[PDB]
Amino acid sequence: SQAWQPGVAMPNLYKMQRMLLEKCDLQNYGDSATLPKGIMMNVAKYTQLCQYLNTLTLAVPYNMRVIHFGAGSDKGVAPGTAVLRQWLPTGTLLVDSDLNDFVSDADSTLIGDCATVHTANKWDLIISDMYDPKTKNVTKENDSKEGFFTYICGFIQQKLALGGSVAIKITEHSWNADLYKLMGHFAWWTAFVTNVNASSSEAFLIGCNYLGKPREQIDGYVMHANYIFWRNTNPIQLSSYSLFDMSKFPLKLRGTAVMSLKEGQINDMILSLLSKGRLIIRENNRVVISSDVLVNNENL
Amino acid sequence: AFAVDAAKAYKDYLASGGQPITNCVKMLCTHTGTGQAITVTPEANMDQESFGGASCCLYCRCHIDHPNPKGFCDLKGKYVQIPTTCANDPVGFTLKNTVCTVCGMWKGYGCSCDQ
Ligand SMILES: C[S@@+](CC[C@H](N)C(=O)[O-])C[C@H]1O[C@@H](n2cnc3c(N)ncnc32)[C@H](O)[C@@H]1O
Ligand SMILES: Cn1c(=O)c2ncn([C@@H]3CN(C(=O)CCN)C[C@H]3O)c2n(C)c1=O
Ligand SMILES: [Cl-]
Ligand code: NA
Ligand code: NA
Ligand SMILES: [Zn+2]
Ligand SMILES: [Zn+2]
Repeated sequence: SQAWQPGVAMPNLYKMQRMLLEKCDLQNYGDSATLPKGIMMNVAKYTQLCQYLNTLTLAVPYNMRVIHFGAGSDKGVAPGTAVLRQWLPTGTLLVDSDLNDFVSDADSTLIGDCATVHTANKWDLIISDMYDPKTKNVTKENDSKEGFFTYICGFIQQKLALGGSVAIKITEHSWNADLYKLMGHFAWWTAFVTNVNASSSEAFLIGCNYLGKPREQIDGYVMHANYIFWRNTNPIQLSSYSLFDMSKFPLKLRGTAVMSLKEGQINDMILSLLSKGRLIIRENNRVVISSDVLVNNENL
Repeated sequence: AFAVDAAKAYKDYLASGGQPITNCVKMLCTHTGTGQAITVTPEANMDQESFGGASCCLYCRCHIDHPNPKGFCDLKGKYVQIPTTCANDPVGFTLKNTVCTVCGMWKGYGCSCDQ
C-alpha cells in the first residue's frame, strides 16, 4: 500500500538498531518513475516531500520564515523553491540560496557558498537540497562528511527557532554524523524517501519541532548505518501516484503563536507546546540577510 | 538612446523558427482553479498549465533589466497560467499576451469583459 503515499519514512524499529555501515544496494537501482507529462523530477520530489510534511506537527505562524539552501539547478531555475512557495501560505517569507546563479521565485536569493550566508533572524523551517556529486565514490571508505554539513549544523543550532523544523537531503555518501545527532534535539525525527526517487539512496532527514537541547542521544555513525540497513532490506516501489491528488496540498495556516523568551523561561509546559507544534520561540523583528563577499584586485 | 530590445529579439527568433525557451517550471495542481492569468498560487483550470512565474519571464531568464522603470517583475514570485495549447512556449506566451485589468484573465484566453 505504500505506493499511494508520497513516500516512505524510516520505521522506528530500524532507528533502534545498532548496525554497521554497509554498501547500499538497491534492487531497483537505475529504474525511474513515470512522471506526469512535462513534470520535472525536482518538482515531483519536492511535492512529495511537502505532502509528507503535511502529516507532521509543523508550526505555521503568521509571517512564517523559511530558508531553502541548494535551491538552484543545472537549468538555472529553482523548481524546488516554486513548490515550497506553492505549499507555504501566501505571504510566507521565503529565502533561497545556491553556489551558482539561478532565477527564483523566492523573495530574496543569495548566490555563493552557504558559509558566506548570514542572517540576523531565526527561521521557522529550513530546507536543504545541497549535494555534491563528487562525494559519491564507491571505491573509497564512506566517512561522515563535513563541508556544507558543518554549516548546516551550526545554522540549525544558532538560527532555527524553537518549535521550528528542518528537512536536509542526504544520500548513502552525502551525510554527516552530527546532523543525525542533532535530530535528537527535535521532538521527533525521521528519514523520508520520496516515492518518485525510491531507486536512489537519497533521503530527507527531517527534524520536527526543535527543542534546543538533546531529548535523546544519537550516535550518528550508527544511525546512518541503520538508515542504509533499512534501505538495503526494504525495497520501495517507484510511484508517482500521490502527484495526481493536490486537493489537500497547501500547508494549513495554523496561526501558530510566536513568543520571545529567554533560556530561563523554557519550562516543561513550554517544551510540551513546542513538541506539539503549538509554539514558535524567536524574535519577530525584520528579516535581514546578507552574503559575505571576498574582495580581490588581480591587476599588477 | 540605445536600449537592447529583448522582447523583439525573442519574437524574431521564434518567427525564424528558433526553439522556445525551455525549463519553465510546471507545477502540479488540481486544474480546477480560477483560470486567472497571474496568481499567488497555481490556478490552472482544465485548459491550462500553471508555471512558476520567474521561469516564464523573458527578463528573469535572460538576466536583463525589466521594462518597468522600477525594474519590478509581474511574474516573479507568482504563478502564471498558460493555455495548454501554448504551454510549449510559456515565455513567448506571457510576452505576447496581456492580462485584463478588470477580470484578471488573459485578454483573448478567458477575458469576456469585451462581450
Ligand atoms: C541536487 S542539486 C539541487 C537541485 C535544486 N534543489 C532543485 O530544486 O532543482 C544540489 C545543489 O546544491 C548546491 N551546493 C552544493 N554544495 C554547496 C555549498 N557548499 N554551498 C551552497 N550550495 C551548494 C549545488 O550548486 C547544486 O545546485
Ligand atoms: C548508489 N548506488 C546504489 O544505490 C546501488 N544499488 C545497487 N547498485 C548496483 C547493483 N549492484 C549489483 O548488482 C552487484 C552484483 N555484484 C551493485 C551496484 O553496481 C548500486 N550502485 C552502483 C550505486 O552507485
Ligand atoms: Cl543511536
Ligand atoms: Na515549522
Ligand atoms: Na551516494
Ligand atoms: Zn521577470
Ligand atoms: Zn476582462
